Amino acid sequence: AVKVGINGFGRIGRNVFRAALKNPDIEVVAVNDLTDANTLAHLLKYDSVHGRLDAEVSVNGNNLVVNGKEIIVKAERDPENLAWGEIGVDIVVESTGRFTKREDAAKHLEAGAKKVIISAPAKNEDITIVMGVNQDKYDPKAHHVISNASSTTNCLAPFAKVLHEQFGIVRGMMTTVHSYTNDQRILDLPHKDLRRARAAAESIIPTTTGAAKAVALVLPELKGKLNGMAMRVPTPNVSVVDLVAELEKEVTVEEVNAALKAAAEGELKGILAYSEEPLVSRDYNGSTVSSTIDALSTMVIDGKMVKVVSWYDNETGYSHRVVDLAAYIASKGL
Amino acid sequence: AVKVGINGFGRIGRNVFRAALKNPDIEVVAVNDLTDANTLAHLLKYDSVHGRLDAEVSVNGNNLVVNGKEIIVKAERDPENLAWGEIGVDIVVESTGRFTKREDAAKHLEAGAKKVIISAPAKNEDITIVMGVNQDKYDPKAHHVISNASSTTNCLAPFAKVLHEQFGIVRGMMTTVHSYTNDQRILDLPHKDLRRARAAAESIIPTTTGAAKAVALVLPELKGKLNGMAMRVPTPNVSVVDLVAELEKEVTVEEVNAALKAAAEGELKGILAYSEEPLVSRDYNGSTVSSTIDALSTMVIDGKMVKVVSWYDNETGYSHRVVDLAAYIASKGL
Amino acid sequence: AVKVGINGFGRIGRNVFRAALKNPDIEVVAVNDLTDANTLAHLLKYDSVHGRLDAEVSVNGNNLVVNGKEIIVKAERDPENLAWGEIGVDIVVESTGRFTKREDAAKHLEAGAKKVIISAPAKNEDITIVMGVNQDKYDPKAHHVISNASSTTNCLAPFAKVLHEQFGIVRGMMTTVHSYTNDQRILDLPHKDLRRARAAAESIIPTTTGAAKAVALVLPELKGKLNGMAMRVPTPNVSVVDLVAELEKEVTVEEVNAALKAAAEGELKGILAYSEEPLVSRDYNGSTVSSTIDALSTMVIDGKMVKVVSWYDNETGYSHRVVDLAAYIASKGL
Amino acid sequence: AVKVGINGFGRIGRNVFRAALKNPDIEVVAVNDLTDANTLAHLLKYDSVHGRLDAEVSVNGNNLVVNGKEIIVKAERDPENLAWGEIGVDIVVESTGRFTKREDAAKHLEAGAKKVIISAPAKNEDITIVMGVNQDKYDPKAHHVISNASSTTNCLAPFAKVLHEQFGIVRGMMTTVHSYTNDQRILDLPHKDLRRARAAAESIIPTTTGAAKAVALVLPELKGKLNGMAMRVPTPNVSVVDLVAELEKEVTVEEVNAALKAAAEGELKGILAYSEEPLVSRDYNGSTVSSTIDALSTMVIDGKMVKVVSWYDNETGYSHRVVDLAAYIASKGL
Ligand SMILES: NC(=O)c1ccc[n+]([C@@H]2O[C@H](COP(=O)([O-])OP(=O)(O)OC[C@H]3O[C@@H](n4cnc5c(N)ncnc54)[C@H](O)[C@@H]3O)[C@@H](O)[C@H]2O)c1
Ligand SMILES: NC(=O)c1ccc[n+]([C@@H]2O[C@H](COP(=O)([O-])OP(=O)(O)OC[C@H]3O[C@@H](n4cnc5c(N)ncnc54)[C@H](O)[C@@H]3O)[C@@H](O)[C@H]2O)c1
Ligand SMILES: NC(=O)c1ccc[n+]([C@@H]2O[C@H](COP(=O)([O-])OP(=O)(O)OC[C@H]3O[C@@H](n4cnc5c(N)ncnc54)[C@H](O)[C@@H]3O)[C@@H](O)[C@H]2O)c1
Ligand SMILES: NC(=O)c1ccc[n+]([C@@H]2O[C@H](COP(=O)([O-])OP(=O)(O)OC[C@H]3O[C@@H](n4cnc5c(N)ncnc54)[C@H](O)[C@@H]3O)[C@@H](O)[C@H]2O)c1
Ligand SMILES: O=C[C@H](O)COP(=O)(O)O
Ligand SMILES: O=C[C@H](O)COP(=O)(O)O
Ligand SMILES: O=C[C@H](O)COP(=O)(O)O
Ligand SMILES: O=C[C@H](O)COP(=O)(O)O
Repeated sequence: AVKVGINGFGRIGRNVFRAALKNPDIEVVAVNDLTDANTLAHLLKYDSVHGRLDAEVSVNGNNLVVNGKEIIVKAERDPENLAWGEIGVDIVVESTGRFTKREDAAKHLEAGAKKVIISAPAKNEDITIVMGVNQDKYDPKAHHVISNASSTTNCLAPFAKVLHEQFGIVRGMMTTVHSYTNDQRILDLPHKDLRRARAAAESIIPTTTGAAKAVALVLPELKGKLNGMAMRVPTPNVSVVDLVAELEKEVTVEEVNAALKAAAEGELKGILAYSEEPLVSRDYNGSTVSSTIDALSTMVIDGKMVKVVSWYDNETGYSHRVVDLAAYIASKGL
Repeated sequence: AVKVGINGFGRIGRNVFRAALKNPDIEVVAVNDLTDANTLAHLLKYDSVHGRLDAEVSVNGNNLVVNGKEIIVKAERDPENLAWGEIGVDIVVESTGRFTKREDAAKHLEAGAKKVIISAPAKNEDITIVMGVNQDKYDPKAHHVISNASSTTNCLAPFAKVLHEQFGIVRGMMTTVHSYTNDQRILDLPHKDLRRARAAAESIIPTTTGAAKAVALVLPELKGKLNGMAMRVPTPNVSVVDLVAELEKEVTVEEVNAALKAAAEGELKGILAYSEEPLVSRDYNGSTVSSTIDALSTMVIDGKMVKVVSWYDNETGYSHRVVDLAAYIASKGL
Repeated sequence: AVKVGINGFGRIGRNVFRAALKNPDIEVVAVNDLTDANTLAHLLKYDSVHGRLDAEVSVNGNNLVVNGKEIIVKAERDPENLAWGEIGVDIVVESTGRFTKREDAAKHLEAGAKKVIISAPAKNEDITIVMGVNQDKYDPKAHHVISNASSTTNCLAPFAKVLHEQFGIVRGMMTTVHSYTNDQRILDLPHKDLRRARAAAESIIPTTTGAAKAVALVLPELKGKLNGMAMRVPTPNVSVVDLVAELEKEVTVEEVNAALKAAAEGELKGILAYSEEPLVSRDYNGSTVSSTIDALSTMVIDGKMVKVVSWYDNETGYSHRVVDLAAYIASKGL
Repeated sequence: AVKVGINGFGRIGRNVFRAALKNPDIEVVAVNDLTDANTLAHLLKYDSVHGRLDAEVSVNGNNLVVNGKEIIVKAERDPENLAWGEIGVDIVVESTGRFTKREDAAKHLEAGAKKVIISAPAKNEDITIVMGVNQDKYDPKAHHVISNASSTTNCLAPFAKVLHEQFGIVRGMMTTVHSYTNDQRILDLPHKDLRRARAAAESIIPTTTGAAKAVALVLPELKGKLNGMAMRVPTPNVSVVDLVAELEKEVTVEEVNAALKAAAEGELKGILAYSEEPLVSRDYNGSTVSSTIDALSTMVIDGKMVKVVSWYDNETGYSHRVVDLAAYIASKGL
């Protein structure tokens, strides 16, 4: 249906491309990075985390060919020169990691695009959306630069929503044991965050995160009630959220898990999932949901303080949410 | 001073041996395992985690020779046949992982020993001690099978003590992101804990832990107020405790860190430490304290809910505590 | 058709089971290990290396149920008590790693089985076979305890055959950079091999191997012509053979590769593969062939010394070969 | 005595700095990178691979202070603007990895330095040197931009020299199982080498290397006699050379080892080492020699083909060699 362009064909860029292959409402016609079609084709075909792509992938001189279709490969460091209007691109997925500020992301619009989905927390965005939580707050007439938040926020918000609406959250704190990402370093290198400067595959690395705070963007009633941190560990993908919260209503572990399960099988199906299996991170690689409750970990003290643990494939779940968001925005009119 | 024997010359066994080398009050004269002196000597000399031992290590036919001294090497699967009385051993460090029940640990006494320190949570022990917290509760006349608890409990209790005495803990929950240990598995193998059965170096592995509950053993006032879980990750050593707690007194981050720092430089010096540095797990390898507060991570909401993060070398800190406990018990009379 | 039993439902056992699902000629009716069906079913369903099993898995009573097919679960430590005959099991895959000596493997025959396939180099076996190299040497009348060799030998032998028959091998030496296995240790523990005693995921670990010499078992002409070693590294699966050999005929890189490619698409199709893609180990996880030539790495000096590098998923390839051998044996008559 | 400047205060830069602390003949007075002193001081103080620096470290103004000695911190991306002459820097260690071509390295000379040591294989350098092999070929009058080669070449060359002079090398091929480096990628990213583009800590990664051919630069007699490759694996530091060579003289394993041991305790003392211990990579972290023979791995066939395996801490050994070379050059007159 709607033509989409991907700026930054990396971990999210290529995983969003995979998800798009399954969505009839969106079609990727062009991708932009800092290399040649031959390199991008090779990366799209062989993935160290998700295995070989199940699709026809080859190179057509200067472009990529996936399942017969031809994808235009651009190599423009400056977004202002992407010329999206010339190839009919209406929605651009901004996933380079360098244009999270609206002043920069808006360049895609100047280039002919109509909507821009920043694949991460943004600065001065028209609106931040978490699919399954507040997409209804989207305004096709006033929202042009949209943020799909972080995958961590996408994992916490859905179950934070359930807990609050059913029991009411007084306050809480979270920690996400998160797989390392390309924002880190291989061997002790300069980084604004002296924690992230350290060898990623060698340590448990505490680092900041605004995921708990960002929840308020999508769930206003929780403004100022949540905070958190992250701990980057030596795994290449899949992360887990650990929330400890004080509730208003007196509850038991059974009632908490029951409510989470009902929501996973109800209105949040596909967004929130519920698992009573004693699994580990490798088990969620490839998971497409935004959040899967590890029911066995649910814990309660004095019937007021609760611990909820939820899994998430930070690359896959979020990538599918980006696609869902692209399709939703499209169904509202461009 | 007092002659000590080590049953199970593994990670804790050999690290306790290192610590003992620095303690004038204790002397290791014999070690028992399931192999030959040649293998134990090689393991004591080259350590994948802590580097080459700085000491003279060789083999004397059937025994080990460390810095001129000769250590008797035993290979008795059954503790009942250790004959500690024949070699003057008064205190035995039970660190095989197979004799945590008093009925089994007591065998060391039957063999001629006077005291037994189980290097882990135990069953029916005469008393569980956390150095710096409740060693005063030790009774030389009635306590013969002692548990030094877990390293996780040894990391949480000291700062749990401070928080409670200064602000009062209503209730709290913890999660320890812990390095993998030999209790896990290399590649998906049977294990009572289906979580721990999974490849240790490949996933983030949630697992049970009684560390939060065990705190009550050493801090009675906290009985039933704390619970927790663990998440085993792909690091070979060093772990971190993440405690979220509701306090009685209204506080600020500054006051919380101030109290922790004062205690680290005061009565808990050597047991509890305080760090304002943005470090990572590799930075604590070799740390001898039981708990080091990561001050930068301290967080507070509504002045009542607090998050305290503390580091610990699960092998080194605990091993030194085992030695401290051996010396303390000795100073009370055998 | 032929009923098969698996003794040692571990890394190779389970992989064999999955491979068997593809061959309608062999039916796995029972498996034996040292745990309960609940545990074996859980391990079979979720694999840290190969992902989630694409089949229904449940536990019925004290047996496993895969896609509705019931599989008997035994938990007998002593092979003499397996009673294979009682359930019509004619072929047993011995993959415990504990019964490689014929006197032990032969216990399965005493228990009623007609043929035993030892999933590893053996001692006093009636014959060692490498599919695609010497299966024709199997003699149904005299061979009852068969060895399928090691995964390393299954990788080397096929292309070693091609090099010798096509160019003649004077002598050669190989090194296999191999993923760690359950024979190693998590954190420095006793082991007959002081090298494998060390933390598997923390070092490059040089270790010995008879894979180079075992090739002579299946290629008698190469007796005394090859030798080698292994280097275990921090990866959970997939390994690679690196052979340096002196050839008789003077050749060029193109010639050597042309021959290997010819054999891969010809006589060794399904056993030996040929790739001109610049891939890495993760790309071969799940590979069902015994050996894939990494053509880009082919090297020649003075037209006499050549280097050939070949990939192999040590768990999957060998396990599929095990099933091929079982079917082969059955077709020869039991 | 001689004032030295380090350009690129990374893995090699910092290791060089630490090595320099041991040599009173060279004084590092300034370092340059792309960040601030606060960041460089933090990196120098806490190392994920080599531990905590055993020295006082602080930041005075905008400079570093190590054990009271002040070190100028520069942050100039363009070497022409380093003004080395202005601060009396005569020798510059070029370790950014960006200036291996002489036209770039020569910018340090334009800036006032008298000699430049490129910490890697170079292009159009006046001469490439491997301490203990060809330092005598350095000519103070004509050599201003010098290359210290690669760490792999520094490991191979020394024992290759011994084998050729003692037995004569017909031809050989090597493979270095090498730890990952900052030249690789965390998670599948663009890279000129499609192999190094892949997740460094997740695979065994075959890659090319000129180390085998570069040995000819320092051992002209071996021109056209050697070639090889590298295999990057999931370890943060320490690598190992695996050489398979055809010799002229017929020898035995004992002979080959006897010669290597003789050279290690003789002419190559401090450069080449000899070990008969069954060690693993972690045991060599911190090793200051360029090459340590793993004698237990020595292999011989037909008394003509030999396999020699040698260990090397790729960061430390080379960095110490860099300091040796700087002192050597200085002693030749500037
Ligand atoms: N990886 C995750 O777990 C995750 C999850 C959710 C959101 N995110 C967010 O998504 C964004 C991308 O993250 P990632 O992990 O995919 O990073 P990445 O480094 O894997 O991919 C970024 C890609 O953009 C390219 N690039 C850089 N500058 C460019 C430019 N000027 N023009 C065109 N291409 C350019 C790079 O070459 C690379 O291919 C970030 O903002 C990040 O915070 C990451
Ligand atoms: N590793 C840690 O982080 C840590 C920290 C604190 C406490 N602990 C506890 O300490 C104990 C030991 O743990 P570890 O990590 O040292 O384990 P380990 O496996 O490294 O060491 C155990 C040693 O005991 C030996 N052994 C087994 N059975 C024996 C027997 N019957 N007789 C004599 N020797 C025998 C083994 O050969 C081995 O050398 C456990 O109870 C554990 O829970 C572990
Ligand atoms: N892993 C590889 O890459 C590989 C490849 C080819 C061959 N092999 C060989 O196959 C064998 C098994 O290797 P693995 O990696 O699958 O090992 P593993 O440790 O993963 O599996 C062995 C299984 O046998 C069970 N077991 C042990 N003793 C038993 C007994 N007495 N009775 C019944 N069950 C018992 C264990 O519980 C376990 O599940 C070895 O001989 C090995 O050398 C391994
Ligand atoms: N790491 C090893 O094992 C090893 C061994 C021997 C030689 N080398 C070689 O040494 C060089 C550096 O390797 P490394 O592993 O230390 O790399 P690194 O990436 O760890 O360090 C390079 C440093 O240079 C800085 N830098 C980059 N561009 C700069 C510029 N224009 N001006 C000033 N500073 C800049 C970076 O910020 C970084 O701190 C390379 O040529 C490499 O091949 C590496
Ligand atoms: O998954 C959580 C965030 O989206 C991670 O962002 P990062 O690219 O900074 O790792
Ligand atoms: O450090 C915490 C516990 O002591 C770990 O015990 P474990 O041997 O079961 O890993
Ligand atoms: O692939 C090589 C062998 O099959 C490894 O056997 P192992 O179980 O002894 O490691
Ligand atoms: O040790 C080998 C080389 O020094 C590696 O250089 P690199 O930085 O290109 O990985």
